[PDB]
Amino acid sequence: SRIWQSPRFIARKRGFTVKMHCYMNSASGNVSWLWKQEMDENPQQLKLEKGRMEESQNESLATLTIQGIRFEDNGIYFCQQKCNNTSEVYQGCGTELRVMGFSTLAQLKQRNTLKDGIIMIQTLLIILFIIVPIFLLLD
Amino acid sequence: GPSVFLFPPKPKDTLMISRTPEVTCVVVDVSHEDPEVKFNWYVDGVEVHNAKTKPREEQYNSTYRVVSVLTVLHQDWLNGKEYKCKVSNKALPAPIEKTISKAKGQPREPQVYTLPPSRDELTKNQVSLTCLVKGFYPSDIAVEWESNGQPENNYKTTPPVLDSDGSFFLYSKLTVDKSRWQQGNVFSCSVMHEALHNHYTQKSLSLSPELQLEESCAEAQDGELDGLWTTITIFITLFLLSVCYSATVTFF
Amino acid sequence: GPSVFLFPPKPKDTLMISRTPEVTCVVVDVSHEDPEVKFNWYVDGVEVHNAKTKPREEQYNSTYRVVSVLTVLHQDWLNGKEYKCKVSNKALPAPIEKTISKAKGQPREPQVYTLPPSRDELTKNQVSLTCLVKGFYPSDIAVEWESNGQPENNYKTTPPVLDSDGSFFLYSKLTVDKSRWQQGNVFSCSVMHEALHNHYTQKSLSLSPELQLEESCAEAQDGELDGLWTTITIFITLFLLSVCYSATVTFF
Amino acid sequence: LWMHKVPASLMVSLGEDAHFQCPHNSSNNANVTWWRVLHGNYTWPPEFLGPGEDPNGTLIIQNVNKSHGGIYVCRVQEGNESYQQSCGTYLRVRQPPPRPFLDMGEGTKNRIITAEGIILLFCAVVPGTLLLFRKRW
Repeated sequence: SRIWQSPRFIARKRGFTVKMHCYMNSASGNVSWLWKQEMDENPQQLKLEKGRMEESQNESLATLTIQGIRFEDNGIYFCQQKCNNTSEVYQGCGTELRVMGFSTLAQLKQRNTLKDGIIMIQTLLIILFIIVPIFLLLD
Repeated sequence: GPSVFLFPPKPKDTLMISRTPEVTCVVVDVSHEDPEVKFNWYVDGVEVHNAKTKPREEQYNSTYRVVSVLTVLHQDWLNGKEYKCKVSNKALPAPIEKTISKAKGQPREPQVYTLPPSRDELTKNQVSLTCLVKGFYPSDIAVEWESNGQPENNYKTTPPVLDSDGSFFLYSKLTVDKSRWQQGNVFSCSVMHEALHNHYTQKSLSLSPELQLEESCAEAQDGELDGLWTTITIFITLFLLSVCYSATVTFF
Repeated sequence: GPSVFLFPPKPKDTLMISRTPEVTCVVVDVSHEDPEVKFNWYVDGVEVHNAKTKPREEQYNSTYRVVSVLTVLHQDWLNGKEYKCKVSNKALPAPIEKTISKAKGQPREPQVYTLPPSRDELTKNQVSLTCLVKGFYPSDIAVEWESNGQPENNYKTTPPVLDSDGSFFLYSKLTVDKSRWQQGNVFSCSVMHEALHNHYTQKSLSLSPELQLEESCAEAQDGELDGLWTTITIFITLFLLSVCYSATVTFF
Repeated sequence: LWMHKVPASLMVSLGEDAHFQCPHNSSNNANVTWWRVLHGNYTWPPEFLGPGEDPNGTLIIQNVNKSHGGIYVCRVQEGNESYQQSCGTYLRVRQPPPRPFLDMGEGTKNRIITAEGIILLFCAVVPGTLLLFRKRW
């Protein structure tokens, strides 16, 4: 309630663009962004890949833009403002991203049974081509 | 010549115990020849003697202003006793009587609704927060605003407006910056009326969490990933036919 | 002792061009001895002669009541011409004259925001729609409501309340049944003032019903597409090499 | 503070339960209530659910069907001061877990297949050679 981030949960598909916001009054310190993942305990400083992630700032709003999202972007992201007066770090609530796909839940079972059938069918021939011709030679 | 007005207590002094209500008897337009003012304070016929008289003052057009104050009790006003101020003047040929009391009827309690800003108002530099209070009787009420336990001052209230069925309503408006609402601060409307529970209530107003979801996958299906698998199971089929056919001729 | 009053036009007559404004001078309390009442109208000093007068009748407290009516032009009232009634009787020592006109100042124009019902009120039978109108000057406004081209009638409206910087605001409350709000009808607040463009504006309000939260679109896996463009070329070259070897063996 | 220690979503299948918790740092004389936020527009106030159950203030929803999705919030007020409020937890009802298949991996299937077809051809050709030079010898 001096910082305020929005939203609380995003769910886009693969390949699209997301934006995140943080409402503060930018005459007190500078906002920095942080990333916590499923396997973390304390959030870390975020490394910005050039040409894919941007980070911009008005007089009353800070913004993070991520373009072309994929599976290794899933996580929970925070803005943080350090005051010029009391040195009390204030932190926002936290936005969560989850990257989705295009198919439905009935078409995923299809390609799973397809890939398992392909891999088993061409395991059997490799066995048979090393059982059969040696069995012919041993008489 | 002189005029007499009689004024009731405040709508808030009778609702709390750490304040003091009082009724007021005011006589204006007293000439310079007869500045003698005679008061009598009757309560239900019985005349009491603990009022207080303030001294006069000189107006523009040679007139005076006399103020008489009587303190009352908190539960004597809330029942319907009648108050009489009697002014006798040597100039006026007859004494003057005025009476006040509380409006008669069965009380009803109000209903309080806070309302957030319009979405077309968020392109300005100041926004308006609204509190609607409806369905009460009599028309005595008190409405205040605050935030973080400290009061806010930039608000206004309309008069009570008579409704279609013998009751009243009003609204109140607070103006704040766009910065303070957009950053997550919480604001409270506080109401005091006599038919409420312990004479008080509060309601709050602020901003809420959100979601952002994506549409649907039940009509259109896929195709930047199904096309690769349908063009890669084909060459599996042709390849396995050719290599098993090449293994056929070595048997015979 | 007759009493003289003077009354300005209605704020909807002075804004459209198919109605007719008029100002009205009223003289009441004529006693039972003098039936001769003489009126004299003045528009900027020049006496006019297109006035109109209705005959008298006997009143409640043994008096009479006379009404005189004068019609004006639309662009005379919206520019500030003073209007003077002059009253002459026989028992009265002096004529009685009054002047009225429009209030003076730079005009402003109002903003119109419509508000949906509070969501706690959907446990009742009727609901309340709200139109805030703020920021105008002078305080001569007209507000109405409608739905499907037909006019509503169950609305109330506060008096204009003076704001912090010298302009005005008001609210209007419309009460409809819950059945008609829930089904997605469209309701409209219509406003007329002298500083809007062609003296008219509207705003609308509707429900636009609820969502689904479907959850039918299949979260992403870590290695879905990883080298699938490579492994078409492998089954191409493996297929062609298989055809070459099968041809060379089947040749003999 | 404690407002940030609460998760941001919760996956429940149809029929199970849901546990929601409010871990504050006030000294045993606070007052905890639970509130629910809906999706859409024109949507203020929230909806009052109830108080807490144990001495820790836990909310338990039993036999969850699809009319329960939304954001759930708790508020802690101590007497007559102004409240605190947590940041939210979105309850999403996804009936399936990820539909389990017969094997391991996901991006180590695409390379077993293509690292296996080459072994099929090269393991197919030279037995056709070796069965000739054995019998012709």
